[PDB]
Amino acid sequence: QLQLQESGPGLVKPSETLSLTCTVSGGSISSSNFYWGWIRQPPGKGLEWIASITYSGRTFYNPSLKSRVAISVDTSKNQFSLKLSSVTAADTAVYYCARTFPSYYDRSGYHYLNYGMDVWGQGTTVTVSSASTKGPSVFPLAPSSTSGGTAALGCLVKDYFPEPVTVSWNSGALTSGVHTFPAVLQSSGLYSLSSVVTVPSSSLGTQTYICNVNHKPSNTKVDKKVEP
Amino acid sequence: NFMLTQPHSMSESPGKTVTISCTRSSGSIASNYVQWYQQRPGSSPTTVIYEDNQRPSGVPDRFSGSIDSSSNSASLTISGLKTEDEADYYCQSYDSSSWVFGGGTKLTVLGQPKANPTVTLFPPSSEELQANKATLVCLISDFYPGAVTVAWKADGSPVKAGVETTKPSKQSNNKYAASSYLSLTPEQWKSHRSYSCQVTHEGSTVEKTVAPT
Amino acid sequence: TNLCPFGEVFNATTFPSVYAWERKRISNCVADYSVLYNSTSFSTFKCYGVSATKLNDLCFSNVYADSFVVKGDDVRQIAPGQTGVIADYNYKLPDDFLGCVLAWNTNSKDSSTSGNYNYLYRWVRRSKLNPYERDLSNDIYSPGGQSCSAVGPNCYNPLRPYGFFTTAGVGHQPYRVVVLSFELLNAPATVCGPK
Ligand SMILES: *[C@@H]1O[C@H](CO)[C@@H](O)[C@H](O)[C@H]1NC(C)=O
Ligand SMILES: *[C@@H]1O[C@H](CO)[C@@H](O)[C@H](O)[C@H]1NC(C)=O
Ligand SMILES: *[C@@H]1O[C@H](CO)[C@@H](O)[C@H](O)[C@H]1NC(C)=O
Repeated sequence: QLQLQESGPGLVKPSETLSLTCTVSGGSISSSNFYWGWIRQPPGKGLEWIASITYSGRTFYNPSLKSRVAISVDTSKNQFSLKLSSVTAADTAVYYCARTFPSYYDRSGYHYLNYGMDVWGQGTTVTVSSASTKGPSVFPLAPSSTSGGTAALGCLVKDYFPEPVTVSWNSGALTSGVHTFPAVLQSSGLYSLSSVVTVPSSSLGTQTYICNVNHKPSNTKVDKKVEP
Repeated sequence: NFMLTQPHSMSESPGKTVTISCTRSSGSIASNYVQWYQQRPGSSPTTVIYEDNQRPSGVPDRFSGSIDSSSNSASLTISGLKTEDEADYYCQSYDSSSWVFGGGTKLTVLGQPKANPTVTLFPPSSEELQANKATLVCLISDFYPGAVTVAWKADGSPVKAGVETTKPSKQSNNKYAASSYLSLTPEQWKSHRSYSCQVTHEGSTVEKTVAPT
Repeated sequence: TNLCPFGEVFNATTFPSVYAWERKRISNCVADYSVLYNSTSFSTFKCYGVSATKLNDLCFSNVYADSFVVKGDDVRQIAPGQTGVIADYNYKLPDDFLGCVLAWNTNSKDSSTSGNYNYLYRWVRRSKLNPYERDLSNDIYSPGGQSCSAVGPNCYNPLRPYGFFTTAGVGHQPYRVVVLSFELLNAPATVCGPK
């Protein structure tokens, strides 16, 4: 069971180089039966393939990105990497790393290789902008009137940039009733979202509720106690 | 360097059978392997068909792939259509020059029950007020179909500016979520008797009210 | 003179179930792989890390042949990297696999009007099989680690039969598979092509 994890800068200034790393586990990047590639998806749009590589260093590129693309493997860390130089706003996308279906020869001797994607990574959101990163202001949304045999309590994540943030509750120990709403993009160019959790009305006295906000592009974590 | 063309969207009732087609512009569709990828809202894509008709483990037996060279096209076919199959579907192939992706087909399952929204309205926190800021958070969940309008009120009179409202987005249960934020000064919050979020969906209206405390 | 016995692998009368797959080590003969790649009767013919087309020019230490029956939709799991019930629990190719995967439809031999239930597969185990591992056991599988004396709840028969019907769809039809694995160790070359 193979897993793939992208890591990247989150925000990158125009004309600079976007640098991304995919970390393989459950398999080795050294395995010469497979290729390994990068796919991107700008917000609102579909998919575009970038480049693929195998252990030797043999490489296939999208011809429209090739003069700006460098892809390498690092067998010493079980990783492969993508660099995309001179970024503009058209390179704002979610970037996905992936492993292809294995290369093989047919009965005639034709070599099928790098034709399609089999295991996908989770994606890494990349924003290209001149604006600076901004960590979030985290405020509690206390329970009050929270109508029912249950109660709603929340966590407001205000005025951050760029996307994304992740919210968990009680370090992941609480999953049921959790609803993280999509972010609003305000007129200032900053983002805000909220995360609520529906809890039992009786359990407000005994159980304490922390939302764990994480904003990786500004290297911030906030554990915010929410209290009656 | 060819292109592949997909319908922008596709609609079918549950239990019925639906087919998304993918038509190659030049060359033969049979010369190169065709893949199909499924993408739910918020998720990475998942491969559901490879090598025109091979189905990876975990994809239901109801998903099937096929090639039709007389129309130069490939086809994803979902039999016994379920609510859980609502997603975007992308075809993908390649030649010697590049991979080529379809533009994607939004698959809509029809006959879904109309559901009116639940609305939760929160006042500013004392922590936010005591930093000279005030935000009202209106959260709108579990509604179908995905079109609401939100109107804010100050003391029965409508509020024009300082309102930010998201566009409705698909949840995992195929109903929709939205949210709206009203920014106020701390004085505006206390100088009014109450503020209201008013959500209108399919002619009906759900209104919540919060007041200083 | 030393014609390698691929004909007794491929043209053998009976094949085994996939959970109880069978191995024939082949060495110390001369091989003619052109018997394989001349033919047009294979439905699956995939070679990884080596072309079929160039096999008559190579020399190998040991060639192994592994054989079993799967239903048609399960032939895709006999490939490097794949998962599913056959790869996880019955037969597993390694990631760095060198060899070929060869399959042909046998609905005329291995199906029936009433149903052929002779071919079994394992569907649950404690762990995934390692490459080229084999599980022949007839135990009751407990998910926790309890003793089970009868197949019950939380006491699982881990084996199920394919049911092969002659009128079935081609993905539910029986397919014989032969997996050819090639080694060439620091060992001297025992198997060679004609050239
Ligand atoms: C199996 O038999 C057929 C004819 O009966 C023959 O043509 C074929 O080459 C044989 N297979 C092998 C591997 O010798
Ligand atoms: C083939 O047969 C000859 C005759 O005995 C023998 O010397 C040789 O070792 C055999 N094997 C090969 C690979 O030539
Ligand atoms: C097919 O026949 C034999 C297979 O044993 C092989 O030696 C021969 O070269 C092949 N010829 C062609 C034309 O494929």
